[PDB]
Amino acid sequence: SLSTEATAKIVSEFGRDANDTGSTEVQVALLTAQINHLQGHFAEHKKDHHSRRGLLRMVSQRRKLLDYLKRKDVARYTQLIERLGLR
Amino acid sequence: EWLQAEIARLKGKSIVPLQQVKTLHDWLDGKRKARKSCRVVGESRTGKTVACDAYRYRHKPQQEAGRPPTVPVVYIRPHQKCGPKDLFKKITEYLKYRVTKGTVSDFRDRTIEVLKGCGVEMLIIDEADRLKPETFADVRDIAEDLGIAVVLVGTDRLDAVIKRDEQVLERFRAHLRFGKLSGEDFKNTVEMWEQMVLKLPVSSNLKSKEMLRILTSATEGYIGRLDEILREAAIRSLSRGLKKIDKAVLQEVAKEY
RNA sequence: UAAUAGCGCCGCAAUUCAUGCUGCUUGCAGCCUCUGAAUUUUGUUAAAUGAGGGUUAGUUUGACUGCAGUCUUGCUUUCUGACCCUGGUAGCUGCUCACCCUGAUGCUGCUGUCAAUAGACAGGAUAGGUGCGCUCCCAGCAAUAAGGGCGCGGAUGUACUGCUGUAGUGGCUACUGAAUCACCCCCGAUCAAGGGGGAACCCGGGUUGAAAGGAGAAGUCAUUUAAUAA
Ligand SMILES: Nc1ncnc2c1ncn2[C@@H]1O[C@H](COP(=O)(O)OP(=O)(O)OP(=O)(O)O)[C@@H](O)[C@H]1O
Ligand SMILES: [Mg+2]
Repeated sequence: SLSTEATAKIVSEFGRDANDTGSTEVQVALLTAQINHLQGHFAEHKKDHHSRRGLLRMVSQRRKLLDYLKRKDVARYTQLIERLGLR
Repeated sequence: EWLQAEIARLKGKSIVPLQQVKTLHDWLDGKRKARKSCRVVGESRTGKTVACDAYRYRHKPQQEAGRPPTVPVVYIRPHQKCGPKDLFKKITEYLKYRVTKGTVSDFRDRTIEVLKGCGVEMLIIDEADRLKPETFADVRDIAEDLGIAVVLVGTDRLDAVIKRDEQVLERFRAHLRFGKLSGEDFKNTVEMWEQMVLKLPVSSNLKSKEMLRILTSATEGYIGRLDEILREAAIRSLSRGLKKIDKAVLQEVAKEY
């Protein structure tokens, strides 16, 4: 999981305000940060079954948050997809 | 304090090797190998219960490699108005097997089941007349249908109960009677209590003609009364700084009877 | 302190016969001294089973020819013995937790010493409960079965381990500590390799625990853990 400094850094950049402790922008971005650190270890440690359970959960949460945001506000959804480099 | 130790040692029971105890032990040993049931009778203070307990320590449980214990002699004393369940409870518990809840038939089967297998040869029953009249069917069952000598023990009241049923009287017809002390036997016994039981710092001459008048009237030949009169006198005397019993403290004790 | 009960095994004891034991009537009589089936009993310095994790191209179960003589190979597995350990730091990574109640196929349970902090040191497979074990039971913990209660902030168009977080417990990779044995000791080789020196016993030769094999591919089933979903 992320360092304390790394969470504070991510929440301050994707949060709409410093007090925006849990917007979808924040949650999706944090998940994207974790997933980007976990694919670099899981491509090397191919025998590490316990980490594939962690990855498949963490990707599936990201998708639910994104589907919710898409219907809620397509402009927020489009910007968030850009800022995270997703397709 | 030294007196404290003597007062605390004189209240405590001990067993003396009297000819009446020797006689029973040999008589029971005949009946044990012969596997014949019988009874022991005699007046209340002749020391029947002690002679039997003393006999149980002649026959501790026996064991060898590959064998469960034989428990040759069993001893019990029933509660008042003893039903069949209460008898079976006391046999089972003397063998130290756990007793659960059950109907009387579960206890009966459980009892046969531990008087077999665990080998028993003899069952000794103090105060047999606490048994309810029907339980004797269960005593007879044990004795005929297992290789067990049953030994009833009790006073002249027991026979007054037994005479009420032919079926029992006949299984248990053979008997031994305990009696009272007299003449030379009473005199010789007083010297054993003086020297084995009391063990006071100097001789009290309790076998002397003056002392044996006091003891004979006070005890009437019961070993019980002789034991408890002589201890009470030894106890009281020691408290007065006396290294012996004396005629006056012995008469102080006897006068309470 | 506690663990009473339930369930599965292990013998011990009968009781009933036979697949057994004596006969000849080759099918009956007879019993339980054996060897075995069935029921029921038991928990007795009875007897018998008895899963803490690891270690040898180990030994014996082999082929051929008339039980004697030749040749012999180190494959894949199941036991019995014996010995060793109860681990080390260097990264990566999963899960779990605001705080409470219920407490799950949940975790933990040995001896001795010092602390009596939660942990070190030295022993060790006897290691909570019984003859031996469990998903059962007792004791402590319980966030990491699950359900319910519910505080303040973020979001609030159905999404929300999504906040209150530095520890707990795992996974994986690299190096490393001990045993690398089959009667012990010593020097080596692991796609190969053996050799040298002793102790004990039997009648200068043997002995110094046994046993099994028809192999591959593919589909399918049952339970059992994770993930997703309605
Ligand atoms: N061997 C002995 N040694 C010492 N005292 C004995 C002995 N035998 C009997 N006694 C005396 O008897 C006592 C034992 O109990 P006691 O004889 O009074 O009861 P009991 O006769 O068994 O009773 P009951 O007949 O009513 O069942 C002892 O305390 C003692 O005084
Ligand atoms: Mg009595």
